[PDB]
Amino acid sequence: STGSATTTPIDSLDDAYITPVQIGTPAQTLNLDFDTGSSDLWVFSSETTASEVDGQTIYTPSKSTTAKLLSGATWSISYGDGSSSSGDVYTDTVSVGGLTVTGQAVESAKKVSSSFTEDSTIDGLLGLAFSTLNTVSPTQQKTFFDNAKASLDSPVFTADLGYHAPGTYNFGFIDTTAYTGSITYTAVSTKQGFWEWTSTGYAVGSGTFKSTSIDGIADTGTTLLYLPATVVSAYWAQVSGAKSSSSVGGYVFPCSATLPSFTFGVGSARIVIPGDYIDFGPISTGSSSCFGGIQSSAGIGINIFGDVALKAAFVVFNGATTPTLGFASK
Ligand SMILES: O=C(CN1CCCCC1)Nc1ccc2c(c1)OCO2
Repeated sequence: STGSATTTPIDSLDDAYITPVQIGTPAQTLNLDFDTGSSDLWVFSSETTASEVDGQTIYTPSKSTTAKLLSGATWSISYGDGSSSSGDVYTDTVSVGGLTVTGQAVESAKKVSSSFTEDSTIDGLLGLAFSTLNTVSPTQQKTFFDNAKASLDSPVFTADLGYHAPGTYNFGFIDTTAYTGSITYTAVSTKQGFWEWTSTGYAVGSGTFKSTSIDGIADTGTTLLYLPATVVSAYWAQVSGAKSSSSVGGYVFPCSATLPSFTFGVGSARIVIPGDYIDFGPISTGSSSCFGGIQSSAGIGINIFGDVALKAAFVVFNGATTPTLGFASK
């Protein structure tokens, strides 16, 4: 089997991407944030605290003849950005782009943090990291990919995010029309539960390539590109007027600037991030100071190949017995 779904930016900055997901019988369609940085499928629901729901589409398990309460199970997640949610669990039929999983654990939110309430465009998350990070207790649950894998034509999914435009999540097959050149695969460590790999280096704009190992994770659920302070400093040093601002919380730059590209290595291959992909607009409405799309990972504990980077590539998440990651230009 295979599945193919369109993923759409939630706003004009590509702050995140939502993919429609069918849950239950009859289907209830919710727009979820596919996150290869986490491993919980959770949704806004008829159980969520009233005051914490503002615009979201909710899952109502009582209206689904295939929903079953997973007795005693609870879940609680805290993301790297300080956001969080928690609640109880059902199993139900979940379909993504024509691909169906029966008995998928659907984590029903009773509580969500302010930042989730405040974004009416995201109805929940669908995690695509390794199930070792799943937060369900006392019986840890499998991710959608994990549940479908044996059934897929090939045990893979692919992320094809667009820049200021919709893209595609495919399951069980690689679309050889969606990229240029060849796909370069690279080793993954599953030790921390993430799609963790090692980039071979970078270049700034038309700069020379610097050979250097950068360990990080492929994270579709993180918007920006978070790299070592040295790297980030070398990038913003090419933009006149750019500065690290503690008060805004990162590198900002004059909105009148033309940003240079950023290249990262994948083995002997190179992925080029165009300068415009690194512009995240005024720091506040009407400001002529713009927020940078490349930021320091110092203080995070890990480097993150966030959407800013992934959207410049066609990315293969190969969940074979020994997982690997694949990157192609497009
Ligand atoms: O919290 C996030 C992303 N976040 C995920 C939940 C929705 C809002 C965006 N960043 C993040 C993502 C993966 C990480 C990490 C931090 O530290 C380690 O792995």
